[PDB]
Amino acid sequence: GQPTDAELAEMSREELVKLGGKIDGVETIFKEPRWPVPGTKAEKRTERLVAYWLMLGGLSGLALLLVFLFWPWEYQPFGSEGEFLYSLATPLYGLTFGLSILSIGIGAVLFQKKFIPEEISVQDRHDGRSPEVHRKTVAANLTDALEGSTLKRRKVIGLSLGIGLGAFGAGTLVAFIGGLIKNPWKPVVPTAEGKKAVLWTSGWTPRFKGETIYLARATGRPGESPFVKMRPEDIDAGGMETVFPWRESDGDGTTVESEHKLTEIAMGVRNPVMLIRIKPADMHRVIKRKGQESFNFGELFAYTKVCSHLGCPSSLYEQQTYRILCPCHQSQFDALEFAKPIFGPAARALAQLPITIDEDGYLVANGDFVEPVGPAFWERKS
Amino acid sequence: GQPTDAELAEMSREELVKLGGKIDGVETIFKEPRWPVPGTKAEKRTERLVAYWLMLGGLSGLALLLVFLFWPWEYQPFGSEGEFLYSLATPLYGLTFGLSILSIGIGAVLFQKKFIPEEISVQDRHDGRSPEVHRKTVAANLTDALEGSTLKRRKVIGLSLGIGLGAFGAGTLVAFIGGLIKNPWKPVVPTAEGKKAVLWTSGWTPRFKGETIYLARATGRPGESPFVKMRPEDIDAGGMETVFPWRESDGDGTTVESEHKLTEIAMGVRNPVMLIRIKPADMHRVIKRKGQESFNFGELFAYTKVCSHLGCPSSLYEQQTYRILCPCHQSQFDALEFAKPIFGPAARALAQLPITIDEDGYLVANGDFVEPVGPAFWERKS
Amino acid sequence: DFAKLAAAQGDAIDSRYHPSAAVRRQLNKVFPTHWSFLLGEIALYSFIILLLTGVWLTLFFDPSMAHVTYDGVYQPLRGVQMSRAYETALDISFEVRGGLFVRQVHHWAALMFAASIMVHLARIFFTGAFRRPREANWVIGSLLLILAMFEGFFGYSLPDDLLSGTGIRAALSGITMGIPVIGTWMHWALFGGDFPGEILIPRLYALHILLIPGIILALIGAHLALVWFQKHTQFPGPGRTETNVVGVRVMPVFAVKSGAFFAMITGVLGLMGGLLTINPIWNLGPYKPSQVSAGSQPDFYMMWTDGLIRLWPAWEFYPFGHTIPQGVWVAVGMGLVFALLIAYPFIEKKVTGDDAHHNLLQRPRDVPVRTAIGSMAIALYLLLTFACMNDIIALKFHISLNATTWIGRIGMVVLPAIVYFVAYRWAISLQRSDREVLEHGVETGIIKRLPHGAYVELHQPLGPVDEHGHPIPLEYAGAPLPKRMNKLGSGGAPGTGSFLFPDPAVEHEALTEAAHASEHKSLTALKEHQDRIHG
Amino acid sequence: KGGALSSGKYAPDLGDANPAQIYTAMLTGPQNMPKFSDRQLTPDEKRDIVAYVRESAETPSYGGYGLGGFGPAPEGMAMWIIGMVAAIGVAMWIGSRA
Ligand SMILES: CC(C)=CCC/C(C)=C/CC/C(C)=C\CC/C(C)=C/CC/C(C)=C/CC/C(C)=C/CC/C(C)=C\CC/C(C)=C/CC/C(C)=C/CC1=C(C)C(=O)c2ccccc2C1=O
Ligand SMILES: CCCCCCCCCCCCCCCC(=O)O[C@H](COC(=O)CCCCCCC[C@@H](C)CCCCCCCCC)COP(=O)(O)O[C@H]1[C@H](O)[C@H](O)[C@H](O)[C@@H](O)[C@@H]1O
Ligand SMILES: CCCCCCCCCCCCCCCC(=O)O[C@H](COC(=O)CCCCCCC[C@@H](C)CCCCCCCCC)COP(=O)(O)O[C@H]1[C@H](O)[C@H](O)[C@H](O)[C@@H](O)[C@@H]1O
Ligand SMILES: CCCCCCCCCCCCCCCC(=O)O[C@H](COC(=O)CCCCCCC[C@@H](C)CCCCCCCCC)COP(=O)(O)O[C@H]1[C@H](O)[C@H](O)[C@H](O)[C@@H](O)[C@@H]1O
Ligand SMILES: CCCCCCCCCCCCCCCC(=O)O[C@H](COC(=O)CCCCCCC[C@@H](C)CCCCCCCCC)COP(=O)(O)O[C@H]1[C@H](O)[C@H](O)[C@H](O)[C@@H](O)[C@@H]1O
Ligand SMILES: CCCCCCCCCCCCCCCC(=O)O[C@H](COC(=O)CCCCCCC[C@@H](C)CCCCCCCCC)COP(=O)(O)O[C@H]1[C@H](O)[C@H](O)[C@H](O)[C@@H](O)[C@@H]1O
Ligand code: HEM
Ligand code: FES
Ligand code: FES
Repeated sequence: GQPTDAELAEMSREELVKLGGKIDGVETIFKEPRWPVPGTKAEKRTERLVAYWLMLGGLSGLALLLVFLFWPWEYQPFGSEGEFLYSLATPLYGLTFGLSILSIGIGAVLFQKKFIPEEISVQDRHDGRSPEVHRKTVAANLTDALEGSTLKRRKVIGLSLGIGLGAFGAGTLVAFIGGLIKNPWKPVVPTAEGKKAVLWTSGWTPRFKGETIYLARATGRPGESPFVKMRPEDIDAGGMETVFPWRESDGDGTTVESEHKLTEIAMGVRNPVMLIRIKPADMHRVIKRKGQESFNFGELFAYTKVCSHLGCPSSLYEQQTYRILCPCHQSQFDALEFAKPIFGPAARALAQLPITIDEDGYLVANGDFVEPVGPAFWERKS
Repeated sequence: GQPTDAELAEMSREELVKLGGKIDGVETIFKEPRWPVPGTKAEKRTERLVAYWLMLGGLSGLALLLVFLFWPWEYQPFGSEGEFLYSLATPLYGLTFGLSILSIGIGAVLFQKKFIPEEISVQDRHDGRSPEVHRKTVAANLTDALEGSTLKRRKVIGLSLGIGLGAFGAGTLVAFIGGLIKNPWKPVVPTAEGKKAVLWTSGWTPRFKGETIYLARATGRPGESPFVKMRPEDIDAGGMETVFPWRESDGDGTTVESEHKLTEIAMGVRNPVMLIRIKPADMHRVIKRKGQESFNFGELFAYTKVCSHLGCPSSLYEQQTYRILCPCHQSQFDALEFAKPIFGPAARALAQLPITIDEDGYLVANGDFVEPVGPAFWERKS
Repeated sequence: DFAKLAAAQGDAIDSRYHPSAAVRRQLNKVFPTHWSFLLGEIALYSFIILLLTGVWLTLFFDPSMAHVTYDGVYQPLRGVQMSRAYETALDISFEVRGGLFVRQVHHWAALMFAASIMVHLARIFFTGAFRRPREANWVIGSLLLILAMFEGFFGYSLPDDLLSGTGIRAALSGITMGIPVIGTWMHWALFGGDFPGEILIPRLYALHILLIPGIILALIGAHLALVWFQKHTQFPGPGRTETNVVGVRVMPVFAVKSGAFFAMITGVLGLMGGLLTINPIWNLGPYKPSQVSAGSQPDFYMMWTDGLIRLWPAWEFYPFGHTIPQGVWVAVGMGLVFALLIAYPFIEKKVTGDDAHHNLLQRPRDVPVRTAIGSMAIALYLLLTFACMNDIIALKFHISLNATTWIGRIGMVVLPAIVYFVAYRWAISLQRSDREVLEHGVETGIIKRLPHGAYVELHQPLGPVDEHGHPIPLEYAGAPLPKRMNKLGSGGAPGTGSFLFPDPAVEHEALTEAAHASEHKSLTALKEHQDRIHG
Repeated sequence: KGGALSSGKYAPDLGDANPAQIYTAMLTGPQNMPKFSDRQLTPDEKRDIVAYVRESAETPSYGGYGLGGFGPAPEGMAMWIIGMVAAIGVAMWIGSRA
């Protein structure tokens, strides 16, 4: 009821705590200690119990220091003297770490749940609808900074500052975004027609006229000749095989002008084509689609690996049912007819690459895909 | 003197502003408007003046939008139709940007200095030494959370929580730092003696025994044969020439197993060596140092390019005074005697590489440096 | 020199500043001690771990797409082309001491983060902690969930291991191209080129160290400020009216249990960061766009997204010379659900009519259609997730893969209806189960009636009793009423001695009489405060 | 580890796979797998693949329990019932209920 300035040094300490509650809004009803009877040994036993938890935390932190400094971790490659010790280097790290700080935390909260005195302190809120002084005073102060500063009486500043901040916000916003906005339909890649954009252009497209684009596999050799030229006798009946658009120009990976025309093939998304060799007992089940009747080679089909929608490689292939299955969303495609989606979230025919054999009998592409090969987007299908 | 709850809706707005000052501590003595006489045209002229500044800001923001969207920027290479327009693309960007927001800012502050009413509001502070209630109440509340929670009476928790947090802090701190701490003196690089550490090992060191380490120049060709083998007839009298430790193994840059044993030479710090060809009228001024009398080749000296202290390449060389000058701190070295610092912040002889000619007459290194070649550190000079 | 120097430095702090007012306002603030009010703290307490690990992961990770041969220690990847993001993520895994552990506890802290955000959203949804005063807090927490989801997706895609490289190809480049008008434009703005455009991984590293976690830290700061100053909500109970917060204060109790709960969350994350592998990127490969897994599934907080791709049944449109693909729908659909998850409190403020300042919570049985709409959303999430591991479910639990994605494709249409029915009537029957514990007592063991053969359950009443076999039936008050006399003071006095040896009997009498008197004093003080509120 | 396939069929785990069975598995493809022939993959390459799978399904999971081999779905389900159930259990042991 008063600030109590002179009688406060005489005031007891728990009365000062209740005075702080009263001056803040709280009352600590029922703040009683956990062990009101002294000298009992249940208190002493829970004392040494929380001491056991905190001492386990300290011992496991010291264990972290020891098994972090002094441990035979290194990537010892495989089955050898010292591989099982690396197999539980990180689990020993995590055991000591989690056990240390979890024992310290369970010790601190067991100290809260056994020795810190329980309280139910109720705090009187003042939430919602600030009193009649503060609302109207802030309203008067803001309307004095708006009405007294003589805006809303000068029309020309009131609109010219708006036009200024708006035009500068448009210029600064386009200065943020203008470095990002690339045109996807700027003609970038050289093609036989000229310069086409990137979505209508895989690496399967010819550059000038009919050039030998060999359907080369990727023998996964570390660097030296990763793309070996392909024959039809390599793939046999009921076989998926992944081909890439290698050329006679970008040869082996033994020159630095190669391995960048050559890893470009391995990094370009719309490059991989699976080379299906349908078992010839199942060539009467095939029905081709339009403009695509001669895109076989006997029983060699070349369907792309990048699927119909959302562009994952559909590198699952089922012979004896003839379904190109994708992994990312599990959308089947019919390998027999043309890669129409049998089932899945796809709705478009996965693209087919034409095949011929070269002089000397090597599998080459008979031109480009007739449709854009990757996932769908706006500018398509006309 | 009272909250004034009922008489506050009748209260005027500037009286509410002064009430907010009184309830916060402020008094707005002298808050008078800038234009107390109305209908004057000096007010109207400064109105249209700050309108001119804000309209210039809006016009220059619109100019930013125009010269950012519609401008012939691109890196047009050199002197050609369209190079001068790129030469002031970024200055036009900055002119429109800075002029726009600077005109808006000078308009807003001229609106402050011409129309917003000037005030000298004095705010009564309450700084320093919070009153007798708050100090002792917070002290009582913290000592009730320390004395009432029954720490400083339980010795075993009071030390075991300390040992727990300390051991876990040591383990977690070493888990932060332990990924960073590498041993610089782990033997890494293969050398003729065996495996030496990296500071005692440039690329000038022999790998097994005396091997031909050719003092090859760097003809700065983009990739194809960047290091051409060297003869003494190439460099002539009074000539600095930068040599690198090329070998017969890592040949031209036309293979991917090269250009990584070959750009390793161009990226290693302690590799560059200047090849001094002293004019032979000035060979009587030379005085060699210990273990280094036969490290010439007639008049070919090979001093390193990485300097004595703080490791910048000392690639400035003065014939007719014979001083290897470094650029980063301007420390001279005497090219005549041995690269002793004539003047500068260096105190150590810049290292000298031994020279012989190979069979077929090509400049090769006659071994390693006798001292560690780069900048100084702890483990040196014994 | 330990308390005198504390007093001297405290008077120095009170001399320089004047903090003690606005410190006493802080450490007398009351937080309620319900357990669910710790759940969102996990979303805080793992997030700090995500900085304390994540900063450590910044000073070893090198984002690039410059193609490097490995030439390191890991033997099944030697001489293989890899992006330098993947190469230095392999270096975090295998070179640096305790590196695989810090990146694993970082990924597990990301999982506990994006899962505790969902657990805490379930808390504040079903308990009704989002109406009138705290609806902006719901909005910034919902945006914080969105940023958590997108930022974690930028996270495990930041090394381009191909299990997540095909996740970028599916989600971030198949759906982004699959947007009708400005789809390809925002794709080629996001990547700067094609899908392995050379400035994707550094842009994700830029958005993923600072640019999204800066917004996440700003929203967590403003978010905990909205929880702090605007007082915390509470369940209604004994002494819990609309305009007070009962519980423990910050300084003696809540700070200790909050720091200890931070330490135990860090303990759970450390134990499961060591003992359990996560994202084994060396078992995975470098991202090359011609090779996939079979799983190819994202992290779980985003498995509802492309599971929604896996279940949306291939509906594409073809206007005059163009194509709307499937990926538009989920780009609508993720824009749909978020627009229902941000703007829900305004939705049911319009529907119900809750124009009142609510501070007391409502128990999730007390609000059956909102709990049932919520359980529709929970089970729809569980369906879209549990048909995103469609692949490995049909692998292990031997089901046709087509069959389980049809199970999902029908389940997202009929299982929210089933779980709405079960949830609504189950909430009403949970109401009726603790509205018969008031009209009757609390159930116990059976006595027979003496002169005839009957069987009464011997109900123990909760309030005042009348002169006969029925009490005065209490009214409901939004409280959890106890349904076991077990949880009342019945038989709750074991031996106080030890687990093996008893204490002497006078010490047992002193302890149980003191603890009984303290519990009696607790309910006495709370009951007289409750009478002080109304009387 | 295994993977799902189209209509009921599935790829099996390669852990319980004799190396000669792995070579003759890719050499003559039984059910729905392509027969990676003697000319499609050379015997150097096929010996090389069976070198990989007998030291990928045999090497231990470096750095903890291997929650399967495929990553994020077992890591999610072991986040919930191992990590998050323990987190909520700690949160209900610490806080009370009312
Ligand atoms: C609360 C609810 C979401 C209402 C919001 C309002 C609603 C109307 C907004 C619109 C939403 C509708 C239209 C579409 C649904 C889409 C969905 C909501 C996406 C948003 C993301 C987020 C909000 C998801 C919901 C929250 C989440 C499911 C709560 C967790 C469930 C419960 C309540 C927490 C306790 C569970 C805890 C104790 C562990 C128990 C163990 C059980 C088995 C965990 C279940 C489980 C889960 C939940 C996994 O995510 C998971 C992921 C990967 C592998 C396995 C699992 C798994 O087993
Ligand atoms: C976050 C706020 C979102 C606001 C979005 C709306 C604001 C749009 C303002 C941008 C206007 C245009 C800015 C200047 C651009 C311009 O002049 O547009 C030319 C041709 O476009 C056009 O007319 C079409 C313009 C219509 C814009 C379409 C895109 C709108 C949105 C939806 C795209 C999303 C962007 C934000 C999301 C990305 C997230 C990132 C984390 C590009 O031809 P190009 O030949 O590629 O030139 C290249 C140089 O531009 C380029 O910087 C340079 O890098 C060179 O690459 C150069 O080639
Ligand atoms: C600032 C506003 C916000 C919009 C932001 C983005 C808009 C930027 C427009 C700037 C360019 C305007 C036309 C010139 C740019 C240009 O020429 O291309 C267009 C590239 O614009 C696009 O990306 C998107 C729009 C396409 C034009 C019309 C789209 C709007 C209307 C038609 C759709 C609504 C009505 C239809 C149904 C609506 C929904 C459902 C009913 C169309 O692609 P495309 O038609 O495939 O042509 C190919 C050559 O690119 C390439 O060289 C060549 O190789 C060609 O073969 C071909 O591939
Ligand atoms: C910010 C707080 C600063 C506190 C600094 C003082 C705290 C020091 C705690 C660290 C103790 C040692 C941790 C474990 C380390 C250990 O076992 O020490 C071995 C041999 O060292 C030793 O005994 C000497 C240990 C004495 C430490 C000397 C360094 C102290 C300070 C001053 C260095 C500054 C660090 C902070 C500044 C850097 C700023 C960064 C932004 C390394 O042989 P090595 O063969 O290279 O093994 C490599 C794996 O260590 C390695 O992780 C792995 O990456 C492999 O490279 C592997 O080769
Ligand atoms: C936790 C405490 C905080 C300290 C953090 C760092 C201390 C880590 C010590 C761990 C290594 C223990 C020494 C044995 C391991 C070891 O040998 O590595 C030492 C590399 O330790 C160093 O960096 C600095 C200390 C080296 C010797 C002791 C330095 C202090 C004493 C000796 C001087 C103080 C008073 C002197 C004057 C007062 C000055 C006041 C500032 C010495 O190498 P070094 O002596 O140069 O021999 C080379 C082989 O390395 C290489 O293989 C081989 O090629 C050799 O030829 C040679 O190059
Ligand atoms: C204490 C001191 C510190 C020591 C470190 C402790 C940390 C553990 C790491 C230490 C190394 C142990 C990991 C071994 C290495 C390892 O990866 O663990 C494999 C996984 O295998 C299995 O599952 C069988 C294991 C069954 C045991 C119980 C399962 C664990 C449960 C509890 C996990 C809970 C998950 C959540 C349940 C969801 C709830 C649903 C309602 C088991 O290897 P193995 O059995 O021999 O053979 C594999 C073939 O399982 C494998 O099909 C074959 O394909 C090969 O991988 C082969 O190597
Ligand atoms: C906002 C909460 C965050 C979440 C949910 C999150 C999530 C993730 C995830 C899931 C990963 C993949 C880890 C792996 O599997 O290797 C990751 C990686 C990473 N995190 Fe974060 N993160 C967050 C914040 C941060 C912050 C604040 C930083 C740095 C200050 C950071 C630094 C990194 C880095 C550099 C990586 C890549 C290195 C690597 O993946 O090995 N993260 N993050
Ligand atoms: S990603 Fe393969 S079809 Fe959707
Ligand atoms: S910079 Fe060359 S001597 Fe210091």
